[PDB]
Amino acid sequence: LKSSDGESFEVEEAVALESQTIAVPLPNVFELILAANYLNIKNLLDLTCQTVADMIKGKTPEEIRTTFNIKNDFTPEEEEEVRRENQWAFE
Amino acid sequence: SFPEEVLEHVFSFIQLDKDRNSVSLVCKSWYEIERWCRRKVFIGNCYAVSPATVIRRFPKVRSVELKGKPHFADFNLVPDGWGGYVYPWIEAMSSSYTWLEEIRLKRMVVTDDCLELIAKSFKNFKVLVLSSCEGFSTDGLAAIAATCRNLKELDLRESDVDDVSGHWLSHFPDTYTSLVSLNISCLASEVSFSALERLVTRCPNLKSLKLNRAVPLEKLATLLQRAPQLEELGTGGYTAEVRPDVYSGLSVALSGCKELRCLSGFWDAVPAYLPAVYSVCSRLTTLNLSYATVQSYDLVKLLCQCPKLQRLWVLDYIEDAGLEVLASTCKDLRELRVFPSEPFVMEPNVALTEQGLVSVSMGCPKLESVLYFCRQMTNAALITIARNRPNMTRFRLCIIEPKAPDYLTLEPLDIGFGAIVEHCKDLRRLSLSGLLTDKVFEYIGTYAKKMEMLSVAFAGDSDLGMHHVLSGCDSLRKLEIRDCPFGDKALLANASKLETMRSLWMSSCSVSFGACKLLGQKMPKLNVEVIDERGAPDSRPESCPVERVFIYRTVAGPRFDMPGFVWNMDQ
Ligand SMILES: O=P(O)(O)O[C@H]1[C@H](OP(=O)(O)O)[C@@H](OP(=O)(O)O)[C@H](OP(=O)(O)O)[C@@H](OP(=O)(O)O)[C@H]1OP(=O)(O)O
Ligand SMILES: O=C(O)Cc1c[nH]c2ccccc12
Repeated sequence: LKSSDGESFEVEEAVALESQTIAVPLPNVFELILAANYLNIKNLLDLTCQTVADMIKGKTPEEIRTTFNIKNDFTPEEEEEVRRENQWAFE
Repeated sequence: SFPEEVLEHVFSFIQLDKDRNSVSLVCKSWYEIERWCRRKVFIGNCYAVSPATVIRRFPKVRSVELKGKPHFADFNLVPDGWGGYVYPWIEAMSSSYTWLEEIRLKRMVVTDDCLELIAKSFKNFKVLVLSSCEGFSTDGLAAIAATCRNLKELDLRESDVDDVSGHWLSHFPDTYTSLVSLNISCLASEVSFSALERLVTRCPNLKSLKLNRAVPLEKLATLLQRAPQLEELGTGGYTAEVRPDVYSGLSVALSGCKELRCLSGFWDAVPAYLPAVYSVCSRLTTLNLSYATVQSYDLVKLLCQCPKLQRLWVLDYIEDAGLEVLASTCKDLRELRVFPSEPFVMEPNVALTEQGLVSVSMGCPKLESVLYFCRQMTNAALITIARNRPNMTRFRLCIIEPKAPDYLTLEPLDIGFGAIVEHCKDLRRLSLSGLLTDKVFEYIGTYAKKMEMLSVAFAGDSDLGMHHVLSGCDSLRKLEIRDCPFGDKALLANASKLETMRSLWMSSCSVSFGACKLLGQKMPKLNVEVIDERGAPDSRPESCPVERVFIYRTVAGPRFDMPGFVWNMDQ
């Protein structure tokens, strides 16, 4: 297995077939998550994704976007309409 | 911060409604990914939103839950025909949610047409819960049994079914084996016993079986031998000639059910046959002895065997002496409901008082949910309960006589309930009774900051009492009130509070038609519904109190299926 920075890695068939992608140049290897996904390693992807989901659960919109560095692209009215529907109808 | 594939996968791990709603509001992108992978939708008020809105926002739903009539419908205070029709929901979904798996309805009107449409549109249909629904018959049950090849749950709890005939069950075909949970306890019509026995036998994943009274005690052992993997059993009838061979067949069959945790049914229960249930006792976590009119010592014999019990529903036949035993033996008890035998008799038929609830509060450190029907109460007993159980989350106390004061001091129960809301900081539900002035509500407004649900009957002096509640109760979602001297003033003074709540119900109070009109004018996002069976509210002076008013926020606007005795106040 060759990485994106020209480096070379010695693994066995067992370890290497855990990647459905591999199953060798890997020019694309939160960075972990991108790696699980690109290499199609199912458990690692589950494990990384559940970890990220935990960073979300129980948090408000503002904090979720605080932690992941996301900016609010809802106009005030849009955010009003969605929160109201969310709360009046779906909660 | 990831490709769309990754976020969707992150979201699969988020199934709570509230967390899903928070993610939908982090940005337009998350809004989009989350709409499309949302599996379940909970609609606590079916008139709060239209089917079309739900279906277009959340196109891939496999599970929906809907609730119709408000709670006071259980107390017969919502006239027939009011609404809660699920048909439009199922029609909209019929063409959109081809892959739908679960429908859970509570207090809706469900008709045989609904059931046939469900059966025929949803091939992967697995779960039908009809909780306190009405409008359908065993014919509609027949359509589900014949057609839903994948069905895993048919749960009919407390529904009113038109009991045309018990033949519907024999429409499950012989190829059908997927049943996990069957609750036919509300059905009066006798099912074919051999059809039932053949169904239990061919269904290896059956985990919950709740029978009707028409399955007699002598047939129970036969079914149990066919389902030794059962975790919940609701018995049929529990009466028979007292015979060794009958008692021992039952004993062996039940003790062959090693996974049994929950027992219910017990209609017509004879004390001689209760012991068959004893081998199961030590692992039981739920016991529902509500239909069993056996006496206190008999209940005590059973309850001594139940160290793991977490939930008890009993009749007041338990008495205080029984509750004292419960408090000793059942250290893991989380929930106690004690129902009245003879509620239409004012003098006590049983020795069940405040002291039974006091014992339980002292002895059961995990007790957090109470429904208790008794005839007398004191402020002293309520204060002791609140001090012992600061962990209480649901406290529902019904003193049979309206407006009964503390029986030792003759004072209102303001102070005792004040102590409950003061000491139980995570109290999310309260219902009140006994003599109560505006002062209790002042305590409630001041302390009950976590309370989500409040039921009130025959209580308070003036609008200041309702005002305290609307003004102070930060987490309020449902307020239901009957027969209280609460009128126009608190309702209009606190109008915008009502947009933070699921609903407000008031019946037999002093809310005038004029107030109702005004509130409808002021608050167009509210449906303000006058429910009055005396004819047009116009034919009486504006100042005249309406029979009932039901108020609820909605994004759908005035509803399309009001009957002749219901008026919406929107302009
Ligand atoms: O969360 P809500 O929509 O306010 O529903 C509540 C909640 O039931 P859910 O399990 O559907 O959340 C109560 O349950 P608990 O929190 O006490 O476990 C339940 O009370 P019961 O335990 O008596 O079933 C009550 O039902 P009800 O009002 O008939 O007593 C019901 O409120 P709804 O009346 O709005 O369904
Ligand atoms: O909560 C219950 O079911 C019992 C109860 C106690 N006080 C009440 C006032 C109004 C409606 C119901 C109740």
